[PDB]
Amino acid sequence: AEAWYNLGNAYYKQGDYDEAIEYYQKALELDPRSAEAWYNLGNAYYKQGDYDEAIEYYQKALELDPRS
Amino acid sequence: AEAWYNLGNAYYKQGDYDEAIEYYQKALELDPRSAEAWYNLGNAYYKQGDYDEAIEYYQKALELDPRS
Amino acid sequence: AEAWYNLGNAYYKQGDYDEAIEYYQKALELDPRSAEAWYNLGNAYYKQGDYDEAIEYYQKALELDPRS
Amino acid sequence: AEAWYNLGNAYYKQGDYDEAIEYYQKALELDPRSAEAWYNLGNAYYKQGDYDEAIEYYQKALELDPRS
Repeated sequence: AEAWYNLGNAYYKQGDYDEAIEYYQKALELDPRSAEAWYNLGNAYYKQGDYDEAIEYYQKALELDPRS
Repeated sequence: AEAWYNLGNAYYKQGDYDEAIEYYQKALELDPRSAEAWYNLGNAYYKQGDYDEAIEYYQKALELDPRS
Repeated sequence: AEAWYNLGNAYYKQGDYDEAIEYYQKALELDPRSAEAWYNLGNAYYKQGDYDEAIEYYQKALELDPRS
Repeated sequence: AEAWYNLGNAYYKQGDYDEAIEYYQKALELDPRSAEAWYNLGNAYYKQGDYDEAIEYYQKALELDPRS
């Protein structure tokens, strides 16, 4: 999971939001309780302008970890 | 705080101003010195037409950070 | 390979990312199938802000070992 | 030298990194060309978080034996 997520982050940093999504989803298939991966997934969709998906994934993330 | 605020922003982008308010208030319960969260709170009330609350929260925000 | 990689890691811990790269590349010249060394190589470039190289090396690492 | 080093290793296995250092240094006083003892010395300092000493001793070890 962590390495897929970091790959996801590297693509996110380059503005490759679809790639970032594909790798965050792969990190999530391996660790479905990664709040970090759901959150960054939400961020990725937020950047594509899909705010309804960002809501969905931000809420899954906040439910795993409400601290932030 | 940051994740609640971004959830707030995602709802704001969809015109869900009451949800945005509820999540910005939750970001503020965790970080009461977030100028960004007070400001966006003010924006949310401004969009609902409650200009007196927008004044209130914009002033709290400008008092934390007068730069903008 | 392992000792070069650990030297690489010691430099990485100090924020000496160019040294870390040079030693991880030397660990890789000796063991080209070290997923750990490719990954930390990717991390090192990620920290320098070269996200396109991080992508490159993270992908080589995930291809040797997709578990993480 | 070998017995001091193994004593060092036994302490290392228990997380007694200062003892491990003291015994590896004693193995080195007797055999200054023990790459194994310099390396494990570096490991011991790495575990204490002294990465600059780990660098120092890992480099002495790799200079006696660059294979690993």
